[PDB]
Amino acid sequence: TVQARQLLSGIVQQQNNLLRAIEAQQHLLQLTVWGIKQLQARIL
Amino acid sequence: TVQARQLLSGIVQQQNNLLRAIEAQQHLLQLTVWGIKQLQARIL
Amino acid sequence: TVQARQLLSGIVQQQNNLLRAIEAQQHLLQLTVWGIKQLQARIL
Amino acid sequence: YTSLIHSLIEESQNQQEKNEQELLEL
Amino acid sequence: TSLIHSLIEESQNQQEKNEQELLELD
Amino acid sequence: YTSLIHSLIEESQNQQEKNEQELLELD
Repeated sequence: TVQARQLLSGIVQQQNNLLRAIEAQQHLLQLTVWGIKQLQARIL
Repeated sequence: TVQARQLLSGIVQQQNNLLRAIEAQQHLLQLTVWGIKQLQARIL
Repeated sequence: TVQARQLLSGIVQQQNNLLRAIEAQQHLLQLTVWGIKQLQARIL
Repeated sequence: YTSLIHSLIEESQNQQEKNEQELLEL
Repeated sequence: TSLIHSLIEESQNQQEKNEQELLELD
Repeated sequence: YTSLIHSLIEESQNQQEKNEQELLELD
């Protein structure tokens, strides 16, 4: 039904939301991995 | 279809589960960001 | 052929994909936190 | 990146409430 | 981390349930 | 881990495009 397809569209949009969120988190996490390695190299 | 109602409920719940997990990981990443900033200030 | 079936199957597959990506990100994140906690405790 | 992530999570949170409401309404 | 570990545990159980339901639906 | 995550993300990107295609075809 139109109603069911509205929900399915919402679910697919939500998955795109979550995917984009984790992609952006991966970019930030790459920057933090680099930062801690740079600081560890300076000390240890 | 109504046969898929239980699957659909579980799909929506699984999105809740994944959202909550990503939110929690985001807050831990924010902590990691500031931990590296303070370490950089102290080291450099 | 139930018309929403192929979308539903792909949504379930996508939740598997996202869960596996979040689990892998958590390993890298906990390694980053450990490195931060280890540097904090080791620096004089 | 932090602002990009926060905006996506905020949108995801609203979408989750909407999806849960729409599911209940079926 | 403990909050995250518990959420992933719940997600893994739910994923198994959904996959069982999808197979039974097919 | 970084390469492993990138591979998982890319698989998710492919699946997302497929689901969106199936959604439009369902509509």
